[PDB]
Amino acid sequence: QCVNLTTRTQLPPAYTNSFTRGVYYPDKVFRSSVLHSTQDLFLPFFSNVTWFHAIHKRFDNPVLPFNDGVYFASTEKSNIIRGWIFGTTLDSKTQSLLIVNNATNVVIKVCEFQFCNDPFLDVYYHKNNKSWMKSEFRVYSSANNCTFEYVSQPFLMDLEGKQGNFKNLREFVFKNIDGYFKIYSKHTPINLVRDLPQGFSALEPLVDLPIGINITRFQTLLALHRSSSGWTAGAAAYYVGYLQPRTFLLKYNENGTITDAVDC
Amino acid sequence: VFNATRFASVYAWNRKRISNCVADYSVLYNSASFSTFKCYGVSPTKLNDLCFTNVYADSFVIRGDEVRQIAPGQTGKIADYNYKLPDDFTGCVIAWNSNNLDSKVGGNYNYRYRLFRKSNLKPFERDISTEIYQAGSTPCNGVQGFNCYFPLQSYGFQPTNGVGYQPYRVVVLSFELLHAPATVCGPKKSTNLVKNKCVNFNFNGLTGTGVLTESNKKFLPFQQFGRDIADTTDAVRDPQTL
Repeated sequence: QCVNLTTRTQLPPAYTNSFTRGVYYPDKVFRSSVLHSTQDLFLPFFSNVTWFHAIHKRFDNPVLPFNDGVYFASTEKSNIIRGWIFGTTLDSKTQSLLIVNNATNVVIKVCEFQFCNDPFLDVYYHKNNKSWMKSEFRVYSSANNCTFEYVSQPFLMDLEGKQGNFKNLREFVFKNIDGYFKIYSKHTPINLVRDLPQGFSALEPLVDLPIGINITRFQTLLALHRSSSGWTAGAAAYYVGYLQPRTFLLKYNENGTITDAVDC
Repeated sequence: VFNATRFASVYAWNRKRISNCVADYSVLYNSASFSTFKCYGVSPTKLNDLCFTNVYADSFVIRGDEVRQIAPGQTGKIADYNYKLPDDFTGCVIAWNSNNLDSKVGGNYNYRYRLFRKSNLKPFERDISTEIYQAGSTPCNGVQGFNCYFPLQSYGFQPTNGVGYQPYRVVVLSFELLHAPATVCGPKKSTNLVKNKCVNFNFNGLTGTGVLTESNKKFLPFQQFGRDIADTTDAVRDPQTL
């Protein structure tokens, strides 16, 4: 709880460029063979994002301000991203939100949480019998005063590590409007070296949470493994960005999907 | 909650949070499973038309003479020392005769009540404290004695007790609408669909008049309705079917 990772090394927040990233479907309206103009919280094109990573001598789990909204992107292999921590004070003094994936269901709860200085989930003893099963929970010591609970449908997540190019890509958008948390998700395979690939993708709605709480800061949950300050991390890279109220031109095709966007 | 076998003690009364679901009170209203049903400020028909953020169901058992003591802004053994309804209470009160169930031979001590308290409780307040009631100036030392009374007491529920002393299951529904998004809502009755005719249609939160015909358009799984170049709705997706 109060123990900090020994292997974790502090590093400066290097920045990288994003191409079109941050575009999403604003609403549920269907439109086809038309060009629509709308203003909302977006990630400007050709903007600068932050470069974070986790590996067996540098590990990054910094606190970041939520502001109005943020854009997250991660290139995954073992699905090292375990969730996110959302809260104002990040303590039991207020109601905090935890979006976590246990590899079975997606657990989303709003309670009074005991905050750990460096929350994570460890996994022990891979060797033969590859395991990859959650054991220690450092996310929170205890919880109470729960005003919300949600559990997704059962599913099987593969946590086995992979080699070569990153086989998984997850780009999410997190924002709060009128007490409604909006989550937009997109997953597509890519061939990448570093930074971000040049291309267009339109994010789709995942879930809608009418929680109605204020989030001034957030963290990114990561999974650690070793064959609790001596754990190690696998090679991964994730990104964070700040959304701005920018107007885009969303070009709709005959099928209704966005072909391309243009920043005014 | 209304049909549950046993409840918590009155001073301990169980607060059952009903959130994020549909609440249909027309079934319980027409179920004829209750002895008396009385609402304050809102009828059960209106409840099915409204959305409430948190619905707290207060369940507990009391004697007959104590049932008349539950109203918004009143006093009594239940009101002052156990549970009181605020003056603005919009909810309903429902009761039924459990004498054949919650009463035992020789008395039922599973249910208890607070007979004494150093002051009066506020509405929506629950106090389980066992602190001895001190009537006089003599310190009670946490025990009963001269000018000292043990406030917690047990009911005498028995199958042979009189109507006034027979146990009744009192479910007080506390309806609180807050600034947070309203979760609990009442049932909204859908009707049959008609096509190839001029009609006035209401679909979810949209309305309009026109002829509805099956088209070849395909909405994405998350897209309920389309619009035209003019931002007018040219199509819709059935909320029930696909």
